[PDB]
Amino acid sequence: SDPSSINGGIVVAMTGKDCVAIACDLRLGSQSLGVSNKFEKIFHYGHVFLGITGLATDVTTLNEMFRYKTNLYKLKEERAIEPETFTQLVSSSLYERRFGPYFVGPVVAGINSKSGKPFIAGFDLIGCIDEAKDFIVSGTASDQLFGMCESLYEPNLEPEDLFETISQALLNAADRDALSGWGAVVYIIKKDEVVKRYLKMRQD
Amino acid sequence: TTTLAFRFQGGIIVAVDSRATAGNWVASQTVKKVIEINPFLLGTMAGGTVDCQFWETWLGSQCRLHELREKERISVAAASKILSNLVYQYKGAGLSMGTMICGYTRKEGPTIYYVDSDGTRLKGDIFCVGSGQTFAYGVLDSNYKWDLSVEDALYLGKRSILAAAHRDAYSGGSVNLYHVTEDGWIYHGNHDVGELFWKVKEEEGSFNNVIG
Amino acid sequence: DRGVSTFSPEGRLFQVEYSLEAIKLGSTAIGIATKEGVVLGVEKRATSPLLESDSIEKIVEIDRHIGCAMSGLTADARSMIEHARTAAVTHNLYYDEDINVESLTQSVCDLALRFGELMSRPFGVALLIAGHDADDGYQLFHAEPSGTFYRYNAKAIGSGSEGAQAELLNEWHSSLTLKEAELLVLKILKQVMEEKLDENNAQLSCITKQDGFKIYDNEKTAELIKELKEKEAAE
Amino acid sequence: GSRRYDSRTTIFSPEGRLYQVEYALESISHAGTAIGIMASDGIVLAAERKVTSTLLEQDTSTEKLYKLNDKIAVAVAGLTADAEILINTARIHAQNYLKTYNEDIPVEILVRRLSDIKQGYTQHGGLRPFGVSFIYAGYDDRYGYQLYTSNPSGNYTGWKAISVGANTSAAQTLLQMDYKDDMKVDDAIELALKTLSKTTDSSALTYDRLEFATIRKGANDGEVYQKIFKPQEIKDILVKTGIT
Amino acid sequence: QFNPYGDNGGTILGIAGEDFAVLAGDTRNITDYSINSRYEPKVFDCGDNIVMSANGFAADGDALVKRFKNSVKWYHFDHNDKKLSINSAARNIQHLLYGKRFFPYYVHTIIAGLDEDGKGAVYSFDPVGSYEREQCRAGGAAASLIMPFLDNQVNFKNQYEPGTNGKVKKPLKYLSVEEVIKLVRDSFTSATERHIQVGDGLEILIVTKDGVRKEFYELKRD
Amino acid sequence: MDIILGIRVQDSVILASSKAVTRGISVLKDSDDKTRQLSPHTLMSFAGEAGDTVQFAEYIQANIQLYSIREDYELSPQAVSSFVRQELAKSIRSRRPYQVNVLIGGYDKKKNKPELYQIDYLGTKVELPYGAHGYSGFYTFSLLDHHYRPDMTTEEGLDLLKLCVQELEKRMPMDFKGVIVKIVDKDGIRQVDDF
Amino acid sequence: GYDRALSIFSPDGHIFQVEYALEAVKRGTCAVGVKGKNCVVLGCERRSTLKLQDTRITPSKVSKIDSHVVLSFSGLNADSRILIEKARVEAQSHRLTLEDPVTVEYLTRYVAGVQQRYTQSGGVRPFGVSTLIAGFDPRDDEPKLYQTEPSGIYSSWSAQTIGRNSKTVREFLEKNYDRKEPPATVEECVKLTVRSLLEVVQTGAKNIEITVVKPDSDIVALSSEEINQYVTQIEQEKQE
Amino acid sequence: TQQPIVTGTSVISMKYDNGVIIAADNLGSYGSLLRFNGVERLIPVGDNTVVGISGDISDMQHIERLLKDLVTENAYDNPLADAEEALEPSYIFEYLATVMYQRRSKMNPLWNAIIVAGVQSNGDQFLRYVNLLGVTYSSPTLATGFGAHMANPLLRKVVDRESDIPKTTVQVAEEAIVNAMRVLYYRDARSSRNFSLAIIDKNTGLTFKKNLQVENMKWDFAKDIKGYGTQKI
Amino acid sequence: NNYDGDTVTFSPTGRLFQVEYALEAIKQGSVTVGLRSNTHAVLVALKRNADELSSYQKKIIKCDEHMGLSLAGLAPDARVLSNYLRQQCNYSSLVFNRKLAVERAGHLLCDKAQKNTQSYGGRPYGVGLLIIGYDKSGAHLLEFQPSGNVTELYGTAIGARSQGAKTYLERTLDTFIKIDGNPDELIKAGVEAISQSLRDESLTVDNLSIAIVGKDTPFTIYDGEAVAKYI
Ligand SMILES: *[B]([O])([O])[C]([C][C]([C])[C])[N]C(=O)[C]([C]C1=[C][C]=[C][C]=[C]1)[N]C(=O)C1=[C]N=[C][C]=N1
Ligand SMILES: [Mg+2]
Repeated sequence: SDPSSINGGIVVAMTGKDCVAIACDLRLGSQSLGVSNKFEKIFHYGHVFLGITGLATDVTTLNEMFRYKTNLYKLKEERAIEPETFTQLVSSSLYERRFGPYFVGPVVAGINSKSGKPFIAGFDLIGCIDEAKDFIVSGTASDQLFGMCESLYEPNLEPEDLFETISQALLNAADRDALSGWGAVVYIIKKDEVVKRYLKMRQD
Repeated sequence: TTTLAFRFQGGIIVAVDSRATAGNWVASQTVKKVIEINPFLLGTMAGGTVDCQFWETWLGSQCRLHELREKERISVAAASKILSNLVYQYKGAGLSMGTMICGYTRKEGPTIYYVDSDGTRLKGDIFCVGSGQTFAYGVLDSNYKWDLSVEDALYLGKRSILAAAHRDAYSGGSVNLYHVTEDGWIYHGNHDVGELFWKVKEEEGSFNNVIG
Repeated sequence: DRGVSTFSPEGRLFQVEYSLEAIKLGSTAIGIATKEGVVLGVEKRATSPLLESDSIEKIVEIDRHIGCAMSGLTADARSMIEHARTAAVTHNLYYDEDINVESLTQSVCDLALRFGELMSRPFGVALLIAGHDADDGYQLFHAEPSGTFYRYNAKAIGSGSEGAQAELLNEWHSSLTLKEAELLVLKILKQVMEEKLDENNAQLSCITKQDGFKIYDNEKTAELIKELKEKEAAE
Repeated sequence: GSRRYDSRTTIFSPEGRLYQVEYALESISHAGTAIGIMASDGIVLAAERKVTSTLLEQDTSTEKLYKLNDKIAVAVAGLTADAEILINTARIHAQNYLKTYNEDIPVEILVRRLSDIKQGYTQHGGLRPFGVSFIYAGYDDRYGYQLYTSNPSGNYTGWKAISVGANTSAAQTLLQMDYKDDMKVDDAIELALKTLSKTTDSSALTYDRLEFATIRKGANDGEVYQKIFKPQEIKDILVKTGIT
Repeated sequence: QFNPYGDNGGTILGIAGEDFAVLAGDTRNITDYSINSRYEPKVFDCGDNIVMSANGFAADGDALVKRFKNSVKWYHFDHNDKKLSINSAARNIQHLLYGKRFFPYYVHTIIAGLDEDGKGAVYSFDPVGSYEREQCRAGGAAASLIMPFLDNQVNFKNQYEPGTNGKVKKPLKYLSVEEVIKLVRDSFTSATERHIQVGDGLEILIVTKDGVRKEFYELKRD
Repeated sequence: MDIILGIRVQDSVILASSKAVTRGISVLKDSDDKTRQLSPHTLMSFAGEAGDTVQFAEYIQANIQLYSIREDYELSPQAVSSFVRQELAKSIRSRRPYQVNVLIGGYDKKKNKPELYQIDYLGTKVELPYGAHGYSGFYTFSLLDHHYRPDMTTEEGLDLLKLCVQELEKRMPMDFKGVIVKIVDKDGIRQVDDF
Repeated sequence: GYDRALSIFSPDGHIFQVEYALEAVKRGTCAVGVKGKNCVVLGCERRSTLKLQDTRITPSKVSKIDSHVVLSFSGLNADSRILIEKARVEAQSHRLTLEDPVTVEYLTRYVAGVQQRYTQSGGVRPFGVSTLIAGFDPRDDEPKLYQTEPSGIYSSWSAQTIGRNSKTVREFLEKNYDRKEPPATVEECVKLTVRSLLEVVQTGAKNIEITVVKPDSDIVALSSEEINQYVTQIEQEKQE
Repeated sequence: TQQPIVTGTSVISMKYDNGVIIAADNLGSYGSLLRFNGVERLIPVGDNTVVGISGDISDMQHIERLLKDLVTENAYDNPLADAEEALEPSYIFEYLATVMYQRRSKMNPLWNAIIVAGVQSNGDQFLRYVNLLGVTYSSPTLATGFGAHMANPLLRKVVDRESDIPKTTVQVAEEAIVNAMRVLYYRDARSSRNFSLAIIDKNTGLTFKKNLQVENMKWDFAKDIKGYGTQKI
Repeated sequence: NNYDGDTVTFSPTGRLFQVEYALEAIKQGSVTVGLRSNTHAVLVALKRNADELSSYQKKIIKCDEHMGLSLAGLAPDARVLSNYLRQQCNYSSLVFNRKLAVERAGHLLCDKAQKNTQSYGGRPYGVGLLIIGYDKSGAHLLEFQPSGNVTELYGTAIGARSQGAKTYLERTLDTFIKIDGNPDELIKAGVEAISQSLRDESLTVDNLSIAIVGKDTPFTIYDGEAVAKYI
């Protein structure tokens, strides 16, 4: 009945020293029934990464919508959109559906190509921007993720250390949520290289 | 209501009852539940009264316009789909319909389409629709064959409505029979259930449970 | 330039008067009304011998009790026929009866003056509407793009109209049979047509109370042409 | 009333020609020449900027060559402002197709859509047509490398090599002479520049008076790269081919 | 919350004879347990030898009769003063009712007259436009009290011929206008006794080839 | 309607769909084909609310057939599935949404690969080796999880499908009157007339 | 909106905009239609003023409206696309509602109705296009060939031509086509169609397109070499 | 759909030999609060019609403005506005009845019950009722709200049927109306002592009486009533 | 000349030529006469045929039980205007239970025709109308011109040769106004009036059209053998 917890799923993002990390589970369900273990929730438009939790049809629809908009942006501007600018575009796009909203929990992550500054941001289903220095959480196990991140996190972690922290935050949060799990992916993002790692986790 | 229609060697048999009810009150025992769309096409009536009358008469206007425009008899498939597409537009609004569109053309042969106010459109050989449909199905399924004579097929339809008229409280009054061939339908009379029951009981040896 | 709905100094609508000129260029159509039925006949006028003449449809059914023949820009007639058929069927739906021939004609004529700056111009086609009803019996109407309609005992429209009308003036009487009317249409069509009249370049039709509106077969018309030739040679 | 002042842009002449379309084509014939040449391993787009100035900022300037998506580009001949209206429509159409089918729009489908828009302005609405002719250079996995053109009438046709704008008659003759089917991109680059160099109304062909672009499978492995040439890169290819 | 419907009570009765037709109705109008009027005409002459009554919610009843009367007027204008036949009037009324299928005229409509062969005709409608020609029909409040009596005394249902014991039915002999009026009066007298919304007065409209005649009779006023 | 299954093997896609149509109390038909051919190498099965199912399926069919004629080209299964998803994703926020779930089985002639797409009435699309809608997956997925291997033959796929149908016929309360099975491969679409 | 009446009558009873649309058809490349006993052939002229053309991708002159009906045209190319699109949409709409593909006569009647509508609608000009529509009705083996024109009139033809120099090829067809015995085979029908175009075309190289339509959705376009063999055989018989 | 806020109670009326009488109290109630004590609920239209209104007062004031506008409109391009082509009671009623039914059909009713009393051109008495549902009826006596339950029984004893109308004088009719108003004051908890009365006669025209009061009331017997049963003191 | 292209254009002398050209269409139409007494009002109309095979075009139209008109000019424009009157008469009856006054019916026709003379795109009506009726102020006769001008009269005539009938009525004014309670004599006077406009042709059984409305007489049209009595 509650649109935001029909399909299930989670996303988490973190900042480190000259790097950012964004991670998600791979589950798609119909309430109790597990349907797919390959439903990735992180997308990227140029160097800007976007994770989206919530109702799966809207996750897909919004990805297609932002691909659409960032492609037109690039043709007109003659440059790739930056994380700060994209964050504003997500907020604008969600709020235009104020009274008929997409049931989603987006998360932006990336490094500004000019300043080199790491950036993350979160949103509610209707556009409000949460721009945290440390971390952002989203999805059906957001409470769990808040608890993990708040204890595990420390500032200025090196890329390979940050990987371990965000991975352990996701995995242990997902294992305390019935509608999350069935696999996981972690993106480590530096100024001009991005590594993608699939994690081994329990499949129940 | 009990309405049926079935395909066989000799074409299509259509048989309906005559009763209309408002709650437990019997409003009418003389209802024409078969609509003569044209000399070749019949429609049955079940559910709410007006809806099936109004829109199947309307269907006859659309069929007449088709054959005026196309200089050719409308197919049963096309005629049934005009009605189903129309009611699908009204889906949710509260129409109440269960009908069989029956006809016989060169390209199709004898054809029956079950059309429904939820939008359902099904082609088939045997259909029973209404509050007494289950009673009529019993008699049909056990006695139906393809190689039935027009005489025997007519009786089976008459007998199946009687079965439902007896048991179903919201079915009864009288039975209207129709036989559909390629050259058109043929009316086979109004049969009062009050007289038909005692006649069938005596001649057939059935309804031994009832005293007469 | 000038308005489409403009009046001339004589008190006529320019566009309506010009559409009447287009009708004069059209192929001939004739109608004769009797107490036994109304007959409708047309000149097909194929532009080339390779054109399959049976595809030329200048006589058209509106309902079982009403038929129609056309002359002029025949493409313009399609929407008029569609409206006529719809009006006939719609009335039957609302009133469970056949529609009066006059009432049908009036409905068609209401379209005529719906043009301005609605459609951009008047119709460039005239219609002969023939039918039967219980109140006024066998009838023949002439529907113009002006919105006016006259009832006729007999009428000819198209390029050979004034010559044919003068012939209909002498030949028509109130005791004509259906057979006599059929031959009379054939006779007058043959008189005004450029090419020689046969079953392939001319078409007959009628409307009777019993059988309704019927377009004649080429075989049936061919016999009536042969019957005509013999009776003219008889004196 | 208002009828008095109406030019009636969408009417036939007694000869069966569309006045405004014909006059729009006359306008385009004075625009800078644009050339497209299709090869087996890519496509070339070359175009001449119209009588420029030394004070024009060339490196940030764009009047001829425009990007529709990653696979398709266009060369413009006519009113630049009119072309940008259509270009933005085409960019949107490509994105609509991508959103719907999750596949890049085939080149012809995009061309047909733009050409149909142009057609509409010649049949209804009473507005003037777009004074623009396009050369479409694009790639898809069905037909591979493709060249098309469209004009204000809304009619479009496919080409191996084609020119639009000024001196097309002279240009088309030179292309018809030296073009061969087994030609390569590097050869096509040379042909395009040589053709412009002979048809140009200017005294000499220089880097500051040109816009240049290539669509190559010369991208690392099975994929396509668009290259809009920079001023310095046009200067280098002019020296390489031996024009300056 | 606002309720757009109400119930004005009343009862109507149509009977078709061999060469005549009657449409009767009580003259009482009510809401709840109060009398609004002891004489409020309910059956109307609509022209073209057609009589009509729309029983139930009086506001919808008046609106419908008004619109049908209007339809008769425009039928004359549009079709050269042609007489609107009873079967055509019936079909027209179906479309008036179905036009408001999803916000219905809360009435039970009955019309009466002569068919095109001169025989008596009665048509009956439900609120949403379903209709059917009938020999006999009561409508409204006391319809359930009257119809069974008419099945027995007009169509001779469950009646057989003495001596045969159920074998031979009572033959369906035709009823005169005097005989029908007797059955109408007894139907309303009986309905008045057992139904609180029936009483005050009875107004009958009789239709023949000669035209439309009226008769009025007193009913109990309690 | 009720049960619709799909499985993708080495060189084909197999769709199985029940034959029963029930209007409340009675089973009106026991031979109903809950599928439409969208293109020569693309088949769509469907299940949902009465009327809406066929109306939607035929509407999609008409649109794909229109595309085929216009371009003289068959769309890829991936492209067709995306078109269908968008129509349902549009539908879910309409005045009256299409209450229809679909499986799209197609053979991509360009990549020479079979492809199975599962889409629900919300517009939720997933590519799968095997899929189902409604309660069908609750019974069958445990068997498919055990037995499916991605290099199966079409004959092995049909046997695994029989095992699924047998479990459904044992543990489901409703009598769905068997299934119509159809195979989609490089040669097109064909029906298995004995199952 | 723009409502100006562009198509109007003149004092002599002519609608000049419709007549000037026919002049645009006269300018268009020649198109020809011939129906045999069990087939219909559509021939089309390609003007050789345009070389360096890419024939793979260039819009072909014959268009499929459905799997069983084709449409060729003479006149404005851009205008023809609008009629073809509407016709294709209507063909699918007919299948959807009537559950049967369009007859050739019905499809023709629709296209002709569109053309007519543009002759008495405000703010629009007529289509500068005449069409030849050919094919076979569903489950029918009788060949069909119809013609339409800007005014909106349509009719059936045993054989017909439209476009530039259509007066000449119609002259050829009127003496060479026998109704009592039409081209019995595909070969005979194609041969007669190529012959008729050779009266007007110039070179028999890439200037002639041929499309053969047979019953039961059997439509195929002949290649250059296949047509070139007809061109060769015709002239070798002519040298006598 | 709304709820009535400020409301007016019963309107009562009857026919007599030469015309009609109508009456209504001057109170505007706000629930149980007797808020406004000077509200005129009889509204004359010309010299031949009086419209009596009960129910929602804001809707009454709207109807009052519609009638005022109706008189203005009838006078436009009408030389016989004060003679043959003056507004009749039957015209005024039919207009209101049309509006009431239209408004209920849009689910936004004028929350009122209305009685139009008057005399026609030919001298005939006119008296007809209409309410928020568009329901209409006529009778020798008519009354709204509580008047329907209490006034009608008293007024029907004077004029029980049509044949009793010529036998009823204006003195007898007014007496009955005034008595009914007293009874309503005894028994209606949303009524007031002050009321207005209007007579429309075919001979003497329109007589409009304001600031009438209920008089000759019986209350003295109250002094003897003690407790609710057993109490003696 | 330069100022007759459309209805939105005054001439230098302040004339509206399109309106005047519409007025010309009436003069080409067949003659029709109107006259009244204090009890009745009569319309007499000469119908026109196309030829001997054709019917005679109807000239009189009923608007209500108490009102109707006769036409001269474009017949379709009379159908549009008579349809409008039918609706207005009907709106008055349904809403106000009131028969529409003849004077007010003229005011409505005037205002409808006026809008067509001041706006671009449209055209004036090409027909003249003679409205008769009986309302609460007795019998009435109106004359409508498509310029918008409506006039109440005792008697009048419009169409071709209408001046002859108009002069006769101007002489007979004192006589026919007094014909009260005698319908046949009032019609006789109307038939004698329209006869002053005839040339070559005379009044035959299918040529003549008469209508009457009065105190206890609904608007009724007489054609065919019903008018042989008055020939
Ligand atoms: B039949 O019983 O379905 C019958 C068919 C109808 C066309 C005459 N329906 C009714 O009699 C219905 C009641 C009903 C009974 C059982 C199933 C469904 C419906 N009658 C009405 O809807 C009705 C409504 N108003 C007045 C009288 N009857
Ligand atoms: Mg009682």
